[PDB]
Amino acid sequence: CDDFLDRQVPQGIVTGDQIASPEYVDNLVISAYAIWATGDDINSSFSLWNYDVRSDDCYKGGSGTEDGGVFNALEISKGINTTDWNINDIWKRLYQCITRANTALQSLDQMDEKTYPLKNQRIAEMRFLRGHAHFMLKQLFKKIVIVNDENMEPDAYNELSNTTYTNDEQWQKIADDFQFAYDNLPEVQIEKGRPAQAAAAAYLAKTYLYKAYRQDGADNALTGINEEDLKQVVKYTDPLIMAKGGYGLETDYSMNFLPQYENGAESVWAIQYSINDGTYNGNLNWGMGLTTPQILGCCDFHKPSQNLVNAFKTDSQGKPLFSTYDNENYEVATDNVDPRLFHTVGMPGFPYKYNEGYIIQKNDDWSRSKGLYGYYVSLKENVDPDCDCLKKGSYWASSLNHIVIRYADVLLMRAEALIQLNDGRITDAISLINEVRSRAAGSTMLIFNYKEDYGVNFKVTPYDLKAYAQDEAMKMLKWERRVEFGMESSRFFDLVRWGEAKDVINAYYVTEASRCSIYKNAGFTENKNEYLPVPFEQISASNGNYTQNFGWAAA
Amino acid sequence: DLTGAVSVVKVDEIQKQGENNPVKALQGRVPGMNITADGNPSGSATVRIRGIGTLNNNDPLYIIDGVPTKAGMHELNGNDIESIQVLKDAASASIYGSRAANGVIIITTKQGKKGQIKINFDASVSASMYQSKMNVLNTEQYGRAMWQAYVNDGENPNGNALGYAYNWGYNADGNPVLYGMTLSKYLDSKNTMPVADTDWFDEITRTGVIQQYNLSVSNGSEKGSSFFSLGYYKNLGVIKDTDFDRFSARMNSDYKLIDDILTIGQHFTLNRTSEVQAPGGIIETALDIPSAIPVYASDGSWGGPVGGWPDRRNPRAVLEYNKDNRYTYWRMFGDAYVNLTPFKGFNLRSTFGLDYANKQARYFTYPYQEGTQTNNGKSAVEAKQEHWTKWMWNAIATYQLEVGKHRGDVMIGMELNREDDSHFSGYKEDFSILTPDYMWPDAGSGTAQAYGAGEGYSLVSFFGKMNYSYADRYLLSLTLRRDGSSRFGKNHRYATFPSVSLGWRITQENFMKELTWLDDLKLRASWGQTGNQEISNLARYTIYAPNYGTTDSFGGQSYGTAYDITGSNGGGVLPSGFKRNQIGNDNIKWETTTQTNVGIDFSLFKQSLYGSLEYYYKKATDILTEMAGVGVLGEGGSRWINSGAMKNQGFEFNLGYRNKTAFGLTYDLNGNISTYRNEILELPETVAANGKFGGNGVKSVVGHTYGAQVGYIADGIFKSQDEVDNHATQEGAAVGRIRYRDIDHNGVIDERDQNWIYDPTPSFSYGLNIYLEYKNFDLTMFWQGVQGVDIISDVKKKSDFWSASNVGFLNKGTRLLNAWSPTNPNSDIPALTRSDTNNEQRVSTYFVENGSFLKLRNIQLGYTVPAVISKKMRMDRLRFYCSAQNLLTIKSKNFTGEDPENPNFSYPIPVNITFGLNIGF
Amino acid sequence: GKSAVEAKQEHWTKWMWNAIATYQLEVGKHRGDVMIGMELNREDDSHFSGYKEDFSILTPDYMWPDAGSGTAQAYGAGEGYSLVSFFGKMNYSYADRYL
Amino acid sequence: FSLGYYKNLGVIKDTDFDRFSARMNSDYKLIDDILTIGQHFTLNRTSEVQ
Ligand SMILES: OC[C@H]1O[C@@](CO)(OC[C@H]2O[C@@](CO)(OC[C@H]3O[C@@](CO)(OC[C@H]4O[C@@](CO[C@]5(CO)O[C@H](CO)[C@@H](O)[C@@H]5O)(OC[C@H]5O[C@@](CO)(OC[C@H]6O[C@](O)(CO)[C@@H](O)[C@@H]6O)[C@@H](O)[C@@H]5O)[C@@H](O)[C@@H]4O)[C@@H](O)[C@@H]3O)[C@@H](O)[C@@H]2O)[C@@H](O)[C@@H]1O
Ligand SMILES: OC[C@H]1O[C@@](CO)(OC[C@@]2(OC[C@H]3O[C@@](CO)(OC[C@H]4O[C@](O)(CO)[C@@H](O)[C@@H]4O)[C@@H](O)[C@@H]3O)O[C@H](CO)[C@@H](O)[C@@H]2O)[C@@H](O)[C@@H]1O
Ligand SMILES: CCCCCCCCOCCOCCOCCOCCO
Ligand SMILES: [Cl-]
Ligand SMILES: [Mg+2]
Ligand SMILES: [Mg+2]
Repeated sequence: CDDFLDRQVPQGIVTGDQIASPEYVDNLVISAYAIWATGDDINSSFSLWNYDVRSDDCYKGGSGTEDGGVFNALEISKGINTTDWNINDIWKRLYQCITRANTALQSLDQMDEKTYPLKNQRIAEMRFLRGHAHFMLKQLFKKIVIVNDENMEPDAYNELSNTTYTNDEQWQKIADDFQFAYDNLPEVQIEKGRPAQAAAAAYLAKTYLYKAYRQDGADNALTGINEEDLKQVVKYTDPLIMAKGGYGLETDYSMNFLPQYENGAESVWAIQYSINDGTYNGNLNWGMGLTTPQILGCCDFHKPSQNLVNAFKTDSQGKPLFSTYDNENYEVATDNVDPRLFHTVGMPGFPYKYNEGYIIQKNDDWSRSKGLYGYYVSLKENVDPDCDCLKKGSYWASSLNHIVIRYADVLLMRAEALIQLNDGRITDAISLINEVRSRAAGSTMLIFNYKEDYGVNFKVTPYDLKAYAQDEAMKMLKWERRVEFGMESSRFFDLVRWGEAKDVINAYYVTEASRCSIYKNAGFTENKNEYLPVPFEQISASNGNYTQNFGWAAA
Repeated sequence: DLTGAVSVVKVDEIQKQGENNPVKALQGRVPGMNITADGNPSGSATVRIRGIGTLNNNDPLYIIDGVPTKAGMHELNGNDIESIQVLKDAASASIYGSRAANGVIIITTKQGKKGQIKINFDASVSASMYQSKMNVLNTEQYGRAMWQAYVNDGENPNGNALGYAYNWGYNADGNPVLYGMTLSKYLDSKNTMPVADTDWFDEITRTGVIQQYNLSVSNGSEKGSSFFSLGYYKNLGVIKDTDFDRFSARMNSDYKLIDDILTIGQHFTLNRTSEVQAPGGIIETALDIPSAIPVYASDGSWGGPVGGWPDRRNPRAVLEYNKDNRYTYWRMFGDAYVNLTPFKGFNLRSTFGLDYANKQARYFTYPYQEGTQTNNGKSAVEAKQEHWTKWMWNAIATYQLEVGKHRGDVMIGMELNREDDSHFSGYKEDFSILTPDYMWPDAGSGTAQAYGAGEGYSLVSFFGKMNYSYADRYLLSLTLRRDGSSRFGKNHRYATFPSVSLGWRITQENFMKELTWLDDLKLRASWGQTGNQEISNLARYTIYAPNYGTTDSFGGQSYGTAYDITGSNGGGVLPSGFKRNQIGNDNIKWETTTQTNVGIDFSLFKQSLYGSLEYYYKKATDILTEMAGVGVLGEGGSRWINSGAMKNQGFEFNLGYRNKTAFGLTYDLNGNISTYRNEILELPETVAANGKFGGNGVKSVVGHTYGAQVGYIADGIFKSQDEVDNHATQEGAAVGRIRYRDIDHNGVIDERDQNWIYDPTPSFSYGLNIYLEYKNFDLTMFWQGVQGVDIISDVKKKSDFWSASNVGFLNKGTRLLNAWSPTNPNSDIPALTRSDTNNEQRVSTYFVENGSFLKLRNIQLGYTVPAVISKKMRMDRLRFYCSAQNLLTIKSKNFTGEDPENPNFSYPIPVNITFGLNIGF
Repeated sequence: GKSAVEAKQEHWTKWMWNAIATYQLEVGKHRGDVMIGMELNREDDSHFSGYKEDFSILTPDYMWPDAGSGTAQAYGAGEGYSLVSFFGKMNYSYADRYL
Repeated sequence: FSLGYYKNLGVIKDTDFDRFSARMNSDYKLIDDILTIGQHFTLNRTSEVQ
């Protein structure tokens, strides 16, 4: 009657009430980091590479245009449906990362600081994570739901909206999270996966840098460049804050992308992939599992564009060929080139991740597209085939860390906000660009003998420190961001910050049709394609509380 | 029940299909009971009674000798079944248990008749043959379609970096024409993989062999009775390296002591089955892999794709690598009971049931390497164990009386149920010798994992049932239960389910006695409710799990809680934590299914024309739904809610004519037919946008049939540039491509132009059993039809397009050899392209087809040696026979595939041809 | 602070098969049983177990292998034997006094 | 047909044993007691903490 129907109880789980206990508070904290390693898959890498195929840096790759059709649609800007499974997917996954942050915060809020002295640094950690996801959702969808009430009941989520806040104050609610993190994180993290205070500053800065190019109108065009926001990017990339944490540029560019050199001075905050670690096949970067070349059987995604290749060409003084670069293919024998090309793009006749025993060819053995998507391979996320760090599960993946903020990003973001605040500090921003440009010109360890063996002519030089116009300085920063962050899945995100997407990409569609035939029918529709549509199922479940982005029909 | 909707199955028909699973031999025999099954050698099957009951679990409930069990039937010896009645309405179903909401099936096994001692040896052998096999390009045909695809798009077909070279030109009109075609001898430069014309379905199929033996023996004394059977099944399925078998023993017995007032009895069956199952997706892999890929590679390795050839595994090799993944399954099933009758009409009875199975298996991971299809060099083994232990206990008090013309049964009783499950497994990697003899966990040199967990539930039940008959012409019946389940909190533990049935034996009233031509007519109506509690044992709770992440994923998304917080890159245990799997719900209660039913039995022309009609309205309310979370709620936001409702109404008709003839031919027909509608009434907001039960996550299935689907309307093909420029704006539209309808008339073809295009519900289904006896010979046929059903074909994606697939260069159906072109303008098949520009992969009417069918399920022909000959060898009965199951299939001209009952990738349904015999002393 | 669990399983499956032929006679005072026959035996054993370390809640309800956060081990192996046997036995009694 | 139960809490604390038992035996004499079929079978579940 009664004792009989209570005896059996849940086996092998912690129940809802129990989870709040302090003995589990640090379990929840770790779990909220884990999901950045264990929550993405081959079509939703929290590096967001699958979506930077929209950029002029690269093509989606694969077997053909149907190998992830929804991402070809994204690549050519045509036949995107708000009902598409990827768009829903990434929306859903990123809000899942948010859950683990908030669940930990719900536990951490109730803790007593007298008896848990790190209470506020843990809380900061989680709020850093929460800002990470909201930031990326903001880049992806513009009109997002702000989920930052860790004590909110399940039912109250039903009455949320992606317009509770204006666009600018959506951006600010992200900034608030990374701000508290700055105020509270320690200067140094002996456990390197935990963000240090400089990381919180850098992401704080990045959030205001995206907030400052405002779109306060109803569509997506620029409505003016705010300089209270820009002045924050300066405040929070102050080199004095960065030195308190010991960050700086590695003496050679390639270190940011090499297993032996994880957690270096430039790695401001990275996702700590690992191997031999108790999990089925390892906490490898499965999200890049598609982008290994055919030398490993599969799958040849994330291939760089000839556009990006030619961008590393330099004139006879070691400066970008600003106007002419894409009018003739890079030719090894006769062109001056930036060393960063050989750290970004593996090209036929050249070594795959610095290994003379694997020379790339226009073959069955390297590319999968019979030429459709070209013959270039993405170098940054791949690793030496011999590497201890490389294992095959269902795909090939490594333990190479994904760095979310390289310290080069911090210098070039400072450079930017100075140049935009025309206020006399431009010759400083130029001197920041030369920090990166000079570092890059000397990054020829591991490719030192490419002159004699393959014939390449490395030539890169800093800009002379003159009093540059703001228009001319911008295009020099932009050009440094092209070569410095190629294939790191923020190129297209940059163009939508700059309001330049339709112009630069629709242009790319015609210049590159010649090389990659998929762009034949491609067309970017401005005030529409700068942001993915909010997912249809998401709007439809909201019962009118969610609002679709501009340019998309009432479905 | 004489008052409820009860289909009574003629068990003697069952053994004529040679089926292992008896439930599979009722396919089509009962109106309202749709039984589905692929051709796998278990004979496992799915039963749905009266539409689609609910949104969790629609499986029925068996009561075998008074013991409830919800699953198996292919695990027990079908051959020692005496009686089977199917109770379809709620009045008759409900008294049998708290798990009755999807109908109940009462099975009683054979006892021993009194003063009789019989024995029965039935035996059989069968060959099993692949029939409806899919037509799939061969190596030459592959090269023709490829040239067509290249040429249509206007690319140089000699640019196929496979082995083909083409001699082609232009005809007089200017359209392209292929003259000759040469193929390289090796698919790779290094000549490790020869070119073949492999027929892969022929390669992975075989002629199956079925065996069947059964002995049974019984004895009947005034004081007791006893029964004993032994049985064996063995079936090598038509897919190579898949097989099933079963050993069976059953002992039943009873004892009458004192004055037949203390009675003890026992039923018990013991079974050991074992199987190797077909891998996930071999049919699709066989469809997918090109003819040019050889079975064996130059060196005698397994053959595989190389060079430009697609990313598809060798299907023969898969089956071979999976041949030792055999499970062994021991199930013990039975009960013991005491019955006391302390005076006339009064009975006390208590039954203890036991249902206990355990399943053991090693699953082996061998290293593979078919061309570029590789496994690195991974080898592993997983030793897996599972136990399911269910027991049942009840006590029953019943009274009977007969007052002149009054009759009356009463019964009150109580029932307890409890299941406790456990399962665990040890996993080890890296073996030096790669055989099942070596590959035990003790002998691995690599990483280990351990898995497992338990769970369970309990049920309490209090019930009473009251039968009343007045003058053997008016019948009333009353059922009442209160039903608790451990799966709910105290505040909602129990629920109360009444039932009412009425019966009116028309003919036994005097004013009908003026009709010599109708022997019985009985109108019956019933109303009643049944609870449903069939949900996750953890349904109530908020679930956090440690999920360190020890478990195979696919492309990541393990969702584990371990993380290298330190940045060491691992080498040792990482810190971990917990992740939410489920949000709880304090106030889940019983789901309720309410059924109203009316029907009429009848018997005409002196018992020769018999049958019954049935009409029912069946509604499920407060439906227990695993409800997704709103997106922003995030990880494990789902919860079980009572939120949803669904109807099923329909008609069911049995009609059997029997009579002999004055030249020695008995003929006995009894057929049946039924139809139903199903409607989802309400549904949580997030399940409606979900698509989980319907319209593809674009429209809400509320108000449509369970599993109805929404899509684009395909309106033929653009046959002329004219027709594109005059159509709505349609991205990717061109000559040769599918024209999709502009439903909203907005001048653009976009995601809004979709509509209800698919309904899984037939107009009606029907079955028919013809039986003839003539000169010691006998002939049976059983026909089954389903009329008016939509199917969705995913083969059509592979048969009618060169690029309606994620991956270029897969093998394709044989229909696209007929694709539209200028050359060939009389075609429905879209012109061959190399890119799905037009996204003709979108759900659309193009894939909905008429899946109606009539099938000769069975035909059996027997000779029974006449008594005088056989009795003299001391044999009451000696009979030889021979039969064939699923011999013939009639289907729509508009169905483009092979089996309309199995249109895609399920285990093929073979044609069986059987010989066998019956000996009985 | 070690916590672990080991889920262990073992099966022992033995079966026997024989056929037996026997004759009896009673000649006045002679008696006599004869019997010849054959017997087959076979045992097949298996055993395996999954071992997991480190649990947050220390009760048998929690301590299942799925819920450990530490190192795992897997164990197990099989073995067996078979026997064949041919036999006969002859009884004789003379006058119920000599056997 | 028999059913049986044992249960014994040993004198050392936290050690116990129990057994559930069923047995069915039966035989059948057919033709002229010249064809005979029979069966013996026992089913047992024990459990112990040692
Ligand atoms: O129509 C959209 C529809 O699809 C769903 C469900 O599939 O997608 C959402 C969801 O799917 C995943 C993973 O399940 O991604 C699928 C998606 O990823 C893409 C790029 O977007 O890339 C896949 C690549 O992987 C390969 C690798 O295959 C490998 C190589 O190691 O070879 C064997 C044999 O294929 C595999 O076991 C190996 O992993 O393809 C995997 C992919 O291919 C499919 C096609 O059906 O499986 C092939 C299998 O089918 C068989 O014919 C029968 O079982 C067998 O031959 C074989 O096992 C698909 O099921 C697998 O996912 C390589 O081919 C590709 O280059 C796309 O190609 C692919 O569509 C998640 O990431 C994503 O979130 C739905 O939700 C949605 O409505
Ligand atoms: O507690 C386990 C839980 O899992 C299920 C399915 O979710 O079964 C587990 C498992 O068995 C499936 C195979 O075993 C056979 C052999 O008889 O059937 C077992 C019973 O399971 C049913 O499917 C439930 O109705 C029923 O058909 C059988 O009585 C085969 O027929 C099945 O193919 O499924 C896994 C494979 O997917 C395998 O590892 C497990 O053994 C539930 O049945 C069960 O409650
Ligand atoms: C002829 C078959 C009759 C079976 C009923 C008599 C029982 C014989 O052994 C079965 C024992 O199983 C009883 C249920 O298991 C009890 C376990 O509960 C305690 C641990 O959870
Ligand atoms: Cl709870
Ligand atoms: Mg690492
Ligand atoms: Mg329209």
